[PDB]
Amino acid sequence: PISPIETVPVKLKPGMDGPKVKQWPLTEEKIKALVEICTEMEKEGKISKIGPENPYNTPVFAIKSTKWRKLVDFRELNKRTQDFWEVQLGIPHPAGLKKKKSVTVLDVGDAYFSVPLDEDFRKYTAFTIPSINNETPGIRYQYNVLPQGWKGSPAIFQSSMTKILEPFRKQNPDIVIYQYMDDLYVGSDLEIGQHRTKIEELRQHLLRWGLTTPDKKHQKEPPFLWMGYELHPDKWTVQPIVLPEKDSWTVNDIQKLVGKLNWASQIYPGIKVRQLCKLLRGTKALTEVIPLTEEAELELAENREILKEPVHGVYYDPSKDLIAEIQKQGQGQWTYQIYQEPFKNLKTGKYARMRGAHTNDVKQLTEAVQKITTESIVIWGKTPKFKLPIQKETWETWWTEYWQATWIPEWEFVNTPPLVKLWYQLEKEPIVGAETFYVDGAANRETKLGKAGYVTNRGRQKVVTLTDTTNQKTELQAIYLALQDSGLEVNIVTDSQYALGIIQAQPDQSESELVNQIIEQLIKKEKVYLAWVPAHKGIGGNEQVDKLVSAGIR
Amino acid sequence: IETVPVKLKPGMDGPKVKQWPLTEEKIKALVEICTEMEKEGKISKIGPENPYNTPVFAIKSTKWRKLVDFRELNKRTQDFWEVQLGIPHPAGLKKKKSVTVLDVGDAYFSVPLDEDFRKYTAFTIPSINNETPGIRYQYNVLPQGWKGSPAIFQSSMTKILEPFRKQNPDIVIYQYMDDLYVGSDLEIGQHRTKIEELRQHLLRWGLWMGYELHPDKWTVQPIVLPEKDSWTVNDIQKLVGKLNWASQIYPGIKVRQLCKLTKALTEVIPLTEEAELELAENREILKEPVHGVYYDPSKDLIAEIQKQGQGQWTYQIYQEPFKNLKTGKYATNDVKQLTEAVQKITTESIVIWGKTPKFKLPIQKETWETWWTEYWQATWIPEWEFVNTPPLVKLWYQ
Ligand SMILES: Cc1cc(C#N)cc(C)c1Oc1ccnc(NC2CCN(Cc3ccc(S(C)(=O)=O)cc3)CC2)n1
Repeated sequence: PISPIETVPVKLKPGMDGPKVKQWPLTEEKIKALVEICTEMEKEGKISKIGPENPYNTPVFAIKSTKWRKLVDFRELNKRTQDFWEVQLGIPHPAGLKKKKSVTVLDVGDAYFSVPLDEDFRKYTAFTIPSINNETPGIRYQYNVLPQGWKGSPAIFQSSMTKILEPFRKQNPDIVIYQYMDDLYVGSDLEIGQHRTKIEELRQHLLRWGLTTPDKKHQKEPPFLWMGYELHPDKWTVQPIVLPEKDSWTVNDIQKLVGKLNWASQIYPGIKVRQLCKLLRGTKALTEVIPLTEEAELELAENREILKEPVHGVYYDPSKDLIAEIQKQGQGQWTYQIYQEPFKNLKTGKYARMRGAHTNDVKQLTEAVQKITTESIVIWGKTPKFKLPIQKETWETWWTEYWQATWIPEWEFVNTPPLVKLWYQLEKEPIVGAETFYVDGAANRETKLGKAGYVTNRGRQKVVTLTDTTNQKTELQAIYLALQDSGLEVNIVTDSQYALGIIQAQPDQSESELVNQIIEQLIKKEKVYLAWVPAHKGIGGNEQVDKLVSAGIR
Repeated sequence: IETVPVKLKPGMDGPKVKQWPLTEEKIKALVEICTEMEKEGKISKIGPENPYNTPVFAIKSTKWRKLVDFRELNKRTQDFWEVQLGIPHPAGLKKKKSVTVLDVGDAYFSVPLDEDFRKYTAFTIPSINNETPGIRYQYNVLPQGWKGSPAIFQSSMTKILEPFRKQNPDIVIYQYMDDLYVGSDLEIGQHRTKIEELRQHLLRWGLWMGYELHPDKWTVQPIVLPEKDSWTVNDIQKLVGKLNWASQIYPGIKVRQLCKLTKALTEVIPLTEEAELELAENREILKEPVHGVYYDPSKDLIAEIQKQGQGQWTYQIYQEPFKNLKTGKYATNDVKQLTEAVQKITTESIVIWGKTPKFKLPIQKETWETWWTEYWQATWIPEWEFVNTPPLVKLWYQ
C-alpha cells in the first residue's frame, strides 16, 4: 500500500534545476527486466507513466541469481536536492534500557515504497526505459512514492513513521516502541496474552496507515540479537567475540582486533588496546604482517583471559542511584565500571587520552570523570556518584592551586591502588641556603645549532652544545642541566614562559624525552623553586648566561 | 499586525548546530514549556524538510525557563539587526548613578515572525538514551534570544516608552536583546519608584549583579605594585617583570633604575633613590586609565579571565591584545563562580559599549559545556573559546 499520510514538501537547492541526465542504451535482457519490474510497480501506484513534456531524467540500471532488481542512479538528483534533518542523533545503549516483560520485533514491508512523495517533487524522479537500440521513444515514468537511493527517503520515512506512531504512543503510554529504519521494536510489562493483543492493535493501526507487518507466526523469538548486542530478559552482553589465533598478524587483522576489543570494552572490564594501537602507527600496507612486540603479546594475552569467561551487564532501574568507579591500569590508561547495586555493572569502559603535550594523573582522572559524566547524561539523563582512587586532600591541594577551573560532581575516595598522587610540589617562595641557577638557551635559526647553559650565585658556570634543536628545546635542556648538576634543594631562574608553564603545571608524563628527563629529576629533589625574568632587560644573572649562551651567532 | 521581511544575505546558510546532551529534569521541563507554546501557537512541530538546528537549554528561582542559544543565527543575521535595523547605544547609560535590568522578552510572543524566515529558528528537544526520535519545532513569533527580535520590536517599544521618556527626560532606557536597561541619577528610593512606574507602562501592552547596577562607581582594577619594608632579589625580579609587561600598555613606565640592582634570590638589596621615585611615578600611571586606547565600534570585544585562587577572579576587556578598555575583579565551586563572573562582565560590557565580549575561558570545553547551564541566569549567551591561561598573566593582575 501507499500511506494516506500527508506528503513532506521537498525543494531543490536554491540556484538548481532538476537533473537532465541522458539514459544510456541498455541490453535487451535489462530492458525486458525493467519493463516487467515497472509494470508491477505501476499497477501498485508506486510509479506513473509520463508525457514527453517532462524534461527531467535520471539513469536506470538492472542487475541480476534468478531475480532482477531495478537500480536507479540518483547521484545527480541527490546533488540537486535540499538537505534534510538528521534521521537519529545516536543509538540507544543497552545499559540505559529499562526491563520489559515481553518483546516483539516487527518489520515494515516495502518501507519507502509505502510512503508518498511530494506531488511538486515527483517530476524530478523521472526516468526512461530505453527502447531496443534507443531507436524509438522510451517508456517515461515518475515516482509517486519514496524512491530507493534518493537523499530524502530515510528522513521522510522516519518522520512519517513517527507521525503514524504518535496517536498509538499517546493511547498506550506504558508501551515502548523503538524505530530504526524498516524495523520496529515493541516492549511492554503486560503478560504474554495482553501483549500479543496490543501488538495486533498496533499492526492494525499501521495497516490503517498503509504499512504492512509480519504476522504472529513470522516474528523473532529466544535471546534477541540487536545492534551488536545480546539482549536477554534480565541481562545484556555484546555479541560473541572471536579473538583469532594467528601466527602472523596483518595491519587489517590488528585493525579488526582493536575494534572487537574496543567493542568488548563496553562490558568486559580491564580491556587494554594501547600496545596493539602502537603497532598501527607508521601507515603500512593493509596486507602487511606486523611482528607483535612483547608488550603487545602480553596485552593480547591479558585480553584473552578477560574474554575466556562470558561477562554480562544489568538493565537500568530509575529508582536506584548510579555509581561510577575509576581505576588507573597503567600510564595514561584508565578503566571504569558503572553500576547501581555493588558490582552488578550496567556498563564498562576505558579512557586513554593525551589532551595536550604534557599531563599528570590528577588532570587525567578529572578528564576521565568528565568523559563519564557526559556519557551518563546521554544514557541515563543524570550524573553518577563517583568513587575515585584519589585522596580528597590531594584533589583539594591540586584544584585550589591550579590556574584552570576544575569542578567534579559528588565523589568519594576509594582505596583501590594505584592511587592518584602529585609526584613533586614546586616551592611557593625562594629557598634559603640553596644555589640559584640562572639558565638560558639560544639556538641559531639557520645552522640549527643550540647552546644550553647556566651561571650560579655560587660561581659555577657550564655551557653545552646541541645539534638540530629549537629555542624551545635549548631553554628546556638548560633547566635539565641545572637539575642534573645541582643538589636536593635548587632555585632556577629562566626567561622562558614556555618552560615555566610546562613545569608549573606539575607534569608526571610527557610526549617529549627532555620533559620526562626533567620530570625524573624533579621527583628526586627535596625542594625546587622556579622563577621567571624578562629576557634582554639587563637583569643580574640573566645577562651573564645570555653572554656565554649567545656566543656562536645567537 | 503583519510580518517584517528577514534576510540572511544572498549567501550564508542557516544554523546547523548540534544539541548538547541534556539532563532528565531539563528535558521534561522543556516538553512542558513547548506543549504550552504549541497550544498558544508560538511554535509549531516540524518535518524533516527543515535541516536547520539551534541548541536549547532550560534555566531557572523554582520556575523553569527556556533558553535558546541563537549565537549562530545572530552571527548569520548580523546585516539585519545591526546595519539595516540597528538599536543605537547611549553613552549616558554608563554615567548614571543607578541602572536597572528588566526582562521584556514576553513582548516578542505577541508579534508574528516572517513565514520565509521561520525555518531558521528550528530546535530539538532530545530524548534520553536516543530512545525516541526527538521533538522538533520552529518559531511562529519573534523568538527570545534572537537579536532580530528587538530590532523588529524597537518601533513598538518606542510607542510604549514615549510617555515615560517625555515625563522623565533625564532617565535613559536602552534595549539590549530581551532586556531593558534603565538608568537615572535619582536617589535609590526615587529610582525604584520610577522603575515600578515603568513596569505599569509595560503591563498595558502586556509585560552577581545585585538589586541594581552602579556604573558611575565602576572603577578599573589598577596594576598593584607591592609596598615592601624589605626587598629581596626575587621581589625585584617579580616587580621588574610586572612593570615590563605594564610598559607594553601604559605609556611612561620605566624599569631602568630597578634593573640596575649574579645574586641569590633570597639576598636582600637596599631600595635606591631613583628606583624608589620610578616605583612611585609608575604607581601614579597605573591609577589612571590607559592613554591611547579607544573603543572601535567595528572591532570585536575580547575578554580574558584569570582564576586568582580563594574565590578571586581577575578580568580584562580589550579589542587589540593587552590594550585594556576595562580591568576588574569578581568575588561556591570553580564553575559556579566562573559563570557568575562571565555574566557580570557581559552585563558591564552591554552597559558601556552595547556589545557582548568573546570570552577566553580558563576551563576544559567539556566541563564548561556540562555545567554552565546549572548556574546561568541571563537571557543571553556571549561568544566563548577555551584557553590555557599563561601562568604569568595571573601574577601580573594580582
Ligand atoms: C532498543 C530496543 C531494542 C530491542 C530489541 N531487540 C527491543 C526494544 C523494545 C528496544 O527499545 C526499548 C526502549 C526502552 N526500554 C527497552 N527495554 C529493553 C530492555 C531489554 N529487554 C530485553 C528482553 C529480551 C527478551 C524478552 S522476551 C524473550 O521475554 O519477550 C523481554 C525483554 C528488551 C526491552 N527497550
